[PDB]
Amino acid sequence: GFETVVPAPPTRDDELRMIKATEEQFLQQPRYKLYMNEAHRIAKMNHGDRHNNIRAHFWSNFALGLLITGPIFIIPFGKAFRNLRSGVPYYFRPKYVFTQKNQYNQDRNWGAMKKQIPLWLGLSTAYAYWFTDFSINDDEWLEKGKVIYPHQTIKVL
Amino acid sequence: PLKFWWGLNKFETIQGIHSILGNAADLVVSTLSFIPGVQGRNNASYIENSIRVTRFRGFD
Amino acid sequence: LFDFNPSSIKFEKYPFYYWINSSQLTEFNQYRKFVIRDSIIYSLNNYII
Amino acid sequence: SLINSKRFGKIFYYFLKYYIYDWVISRSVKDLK
Amino acid sequence: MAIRNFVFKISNQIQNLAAKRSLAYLNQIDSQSVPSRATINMKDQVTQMQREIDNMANVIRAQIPDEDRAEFEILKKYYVTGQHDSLVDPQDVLLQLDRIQVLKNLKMIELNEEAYDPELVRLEKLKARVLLEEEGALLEYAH
Amino acid sequence: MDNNYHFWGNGDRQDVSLSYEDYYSILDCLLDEKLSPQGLMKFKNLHEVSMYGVSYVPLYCFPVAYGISHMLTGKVRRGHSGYRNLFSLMSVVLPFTCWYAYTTPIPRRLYTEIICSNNADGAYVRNRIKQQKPGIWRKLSQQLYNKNFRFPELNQDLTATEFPLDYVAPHKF
Amino acid sequence: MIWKYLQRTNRGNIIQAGLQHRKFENLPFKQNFDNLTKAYDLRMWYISNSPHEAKNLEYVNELEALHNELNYQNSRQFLFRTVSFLLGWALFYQFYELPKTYDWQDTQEPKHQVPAYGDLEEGGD
Amino acid sequence: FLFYNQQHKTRNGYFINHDNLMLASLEERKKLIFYFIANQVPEKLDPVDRVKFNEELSDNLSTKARLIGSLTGLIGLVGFPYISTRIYSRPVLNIGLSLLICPFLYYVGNQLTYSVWEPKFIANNNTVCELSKKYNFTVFDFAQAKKEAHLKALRTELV
Amino acid sequence: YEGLKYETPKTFFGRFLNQFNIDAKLDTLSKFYTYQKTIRATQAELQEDRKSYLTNSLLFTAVSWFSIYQFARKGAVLPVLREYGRYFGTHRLFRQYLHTLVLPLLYTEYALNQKYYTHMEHLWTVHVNRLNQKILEDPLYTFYPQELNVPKHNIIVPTIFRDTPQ
Amino acid sequence: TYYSTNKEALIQNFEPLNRKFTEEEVEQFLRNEGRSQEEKRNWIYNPHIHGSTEGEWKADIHEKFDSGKAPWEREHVKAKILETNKAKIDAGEEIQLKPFK
Amino acid sequence: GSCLLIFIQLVFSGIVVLLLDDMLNKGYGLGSGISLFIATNI
Repeated sequence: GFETVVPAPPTRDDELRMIKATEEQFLQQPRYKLYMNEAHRIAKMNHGDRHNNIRAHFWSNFALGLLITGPIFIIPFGKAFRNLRSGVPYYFRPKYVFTQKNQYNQDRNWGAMKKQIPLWLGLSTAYAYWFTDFSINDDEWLEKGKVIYPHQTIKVL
Repeated sequence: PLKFWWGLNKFETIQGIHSILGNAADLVVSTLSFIPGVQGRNNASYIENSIRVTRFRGFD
Repeated sequence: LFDFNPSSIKFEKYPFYYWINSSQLTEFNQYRKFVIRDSIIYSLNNYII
Repeated sequence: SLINSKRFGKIFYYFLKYYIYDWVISRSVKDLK
Repeated sequence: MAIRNFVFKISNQIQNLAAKRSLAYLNQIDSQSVPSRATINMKDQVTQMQREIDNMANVIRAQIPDEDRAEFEILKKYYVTGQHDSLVDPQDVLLQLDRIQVLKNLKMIELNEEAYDPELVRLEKLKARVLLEEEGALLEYAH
Repeated sequence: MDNNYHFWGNGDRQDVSLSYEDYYSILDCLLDEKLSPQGLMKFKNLHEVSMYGVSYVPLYCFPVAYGISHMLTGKVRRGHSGYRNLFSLMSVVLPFTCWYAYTTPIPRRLYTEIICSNNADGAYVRNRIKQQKPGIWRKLSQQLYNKNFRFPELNQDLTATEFPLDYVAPHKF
Repeated sequence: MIWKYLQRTNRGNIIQAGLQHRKFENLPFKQNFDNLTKAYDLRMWYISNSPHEAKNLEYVNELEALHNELNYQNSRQFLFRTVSFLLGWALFYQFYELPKTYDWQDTQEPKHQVPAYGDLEEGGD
Repeated sequence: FLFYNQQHKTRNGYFINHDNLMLASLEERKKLIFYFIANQVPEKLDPVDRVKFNEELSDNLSTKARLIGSLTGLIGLVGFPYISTRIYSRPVLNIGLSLLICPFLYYVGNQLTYSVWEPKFIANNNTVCELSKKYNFTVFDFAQAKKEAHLKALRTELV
Repeated sequence: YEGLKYETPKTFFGRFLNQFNIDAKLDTLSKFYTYQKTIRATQAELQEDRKSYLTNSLLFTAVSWFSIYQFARKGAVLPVLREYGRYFGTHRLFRQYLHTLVLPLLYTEYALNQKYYTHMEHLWTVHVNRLNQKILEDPLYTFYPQELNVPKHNIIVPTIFRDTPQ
Repeated sequence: TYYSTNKEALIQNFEPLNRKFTEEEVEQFLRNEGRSQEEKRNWIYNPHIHGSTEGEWKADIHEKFDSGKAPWEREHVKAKILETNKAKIDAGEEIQLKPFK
Repeated sequence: GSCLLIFIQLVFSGIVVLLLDDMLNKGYGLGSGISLFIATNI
């Protein structure tokens, strides 16, 4: 935990170079990114970028998960609603509303969907969290919260 | 030329074949350890296990 | 269910066996005022010889 | 005991015994070299 | 005795199930005669497979040159039943293939090769190669 | 296998396994003044991971408690009509399943770093558990020795000139 | 290729399932919960899919009778299982060695047990 | 792959890296580092030590592997004629079959005898232990030797 | 004490032969480190476990013998063993009595050895290590009797209070 | 032509280190954690932990860290290299000081 | 990318790997052309 040499207070030329670097770094902020002017702003922005990156990957995997969880799990799961454990084909057991299941397999298909759509989404979310990588934004010791100043990013003259 | 089966080592099936043969030979040696002059196989040594299990690790 | 499981057998007859007092085997990093406790432990272990 | 001695020397090919000795025994101390 | 009776009840049910599995196709006890059809279905598949192989050969028998047909047949036969029979010699199958190849080359000689001395040389060599009545010393003196 | 093996709240099979009850008891016998800023960071990361985990454990155990409560009522599913018996049996059985889960050790990289680190923080934690939590350290010493960890604080220490402070359970040398 | 087993839906997922005849062939010689449930399911499925009102009303009466009998069987199951559960609970806590070695710091509040602000709680300065 | 030669990747301790050293004891780490350096970068040793290590390795791993591969290749030559009849001989075909079988069996036998005897040679050899104590290499020496070995392999591929 | 090394047996036969020295080893420890807390606790626990297991085995033997005698008086002999032996022709009743007396004792001895074999191996290894290092001093957790302890000096006189010059 | 030139440069100008790292070099490597990147380290002299005198210690520190001079470029280190590896010096092998980069 | 991690697994640094990684890519591509040229001839 040593220390570095502290330079003497900057002259007017160094102050002007610092101001130029700060204003140039100010000009680079996209107008659709609403981060206020503060010490941690740049750091936050960096964090945000990484977060957004992760987000994209996640959603891709989520979509992919849905595909991979379509025919492999949920459809074979829906194979279990054809018959009851007694061998008699599926029939409607009404809870409170005695809905008229006049269409062909309205009862069986609706029960299968009620127990399949949540399963589909849950398995897709599990796939997305299992396969996407959060490593770029992970900071075990929280060392990436250090303040980065705009004039330190850009070198002028 | 003649030496390309060595390059065939990248396939996991070939590595598994080599592992099976090596473990079988280790069993043969261990059962024959009563004869003087053969060291045998020791399972309490880190070096032997590390050499066995990391031979194909990181292959490129 | 299907692997090594630590045993729960212990010494269940010797009095105050698990009132362990400070020594080089415990590095003396305990609560400061536990020194009194140590004395008590010492005395107790001299009562049961 | 008697059966084991007969089977070990007769059923197995003579080359395997040559192979086993050659493979176990080191090059320097090998008789045939 | 109760344990033995329970074990025998389990054994009786197991044996009934085992006989049902291995003899369901004979009887119509099962509704709609399902399992029987299954076994019949299997036979169909098996038959189809064999027929398929034969049909493939027919296709190849119509696209190879006429000189090669016999050779293919030999190979075809060895792929069907020759390999599985331990009394058939692959060495003799190869020898027969070599003889047929020599005969094919001899026929190729008769395609107007127009080589005066090589015609006689190759004819004598092929006659003595397949062990005909012609002697090797005959062509040796001819040379 | 997983793409997040770097995560501190994650772990593999052969990591140090501590149940939540053991973790809280271990926390009950430590002081933050005796730990370096890195050890405090490890403990804080473990704290957030473990607060989420203790929140989530009843959710994990709910399917098993639901099934057992259903099987206690009988072989009739009176959904929306057997809710009273189902949830009384649930309020009884779900605590039992959560008891089994919370007494079940789970492996974690933070568990294996806090206990098995070779710096001063690891020695401090090991000795503190050894003296203030003799039973927890008995189980933990058995587990660590089984995992090819060689520390002076272990009861199974064949290089020591001082007698063990507890009963050494049988194990394969 | 991929569409054959990814887009071409299976036959079973579309048509109505048929009766599983394997589960009605060898039935035990008992009026147990399994047989009563099979009869109830058969009649309920029939009245759910049959245009014949006479058989439907006969099956309605028989379904009410089966509902009563299945309630009786479930009462027996509930009694046996819950009594076994309660007895096992009591026996477990009878044989279990309850840990009484928990920390007692929560009961002790030395600032409140002996009021640290004594003689100052009443306004005095 | 076919483009490059990979017989050196899984032989003579080329596969040793820092993971083999992190879990090893101090003495075991020294032995492993010395073995890797001696097999891959012999220039770091005195010439007499190089000769001693080559002699100790040859009669145990290198020449033994060569002999085992030769024997296993001879196993694949029970009949050299292979396909052969009175009507026609197949010299080129038999030569091709030999060049396809014997190198394969040689490779299998060599890899086997390296997979069996190399760990025991590293862990149970007196010459290796004595020379490791004599040299006492460090982790920096191992890192430099790893770089040098990779660069030498690259140079050999280039030439 | 001269440098001999004690190695725990690794062979199954060696371990089986060595498990009969357990009690003997403890005696030696009880004569080297009599007041060591771990040695005393091991002695107390081994004694109480021996007493409990012996009482349980004797109760099992008494119940078994009582049952065999009472049921054999009515001709109900449990068909556990062969009737008239094989070599000496002893009867099933006698062999059942012998087994119900002996096998519980063998199981008790096996369980007692299983519990304390590793513990006694660790204790003896520590003893041998501190003998090899020529450490004849008493161990850490040694609590002497009253006659061997040092009395605590009660008379502590605080120093005279004097004003600080600064 | 970049590949050909780089291959020629590598083949011509690459040799193995040919020596074991000396004690001084290893100690310098272990102390290279004291090097600071992008900003010079403020070296403070404590006579009870560094010894010598302030001027001599600061000169040695400037030689070791600030100047950028490598351990193998020090005269005493070179002498140690040429002494501890004289067996390789014999039989016509020349020791390489700076590892290839 | 993958080669960068592979060569950093061996003792190396990110900057040095790129110089070494480029040579192997150039060498492998040259062999691929040689294999492609051989296929055209035969």
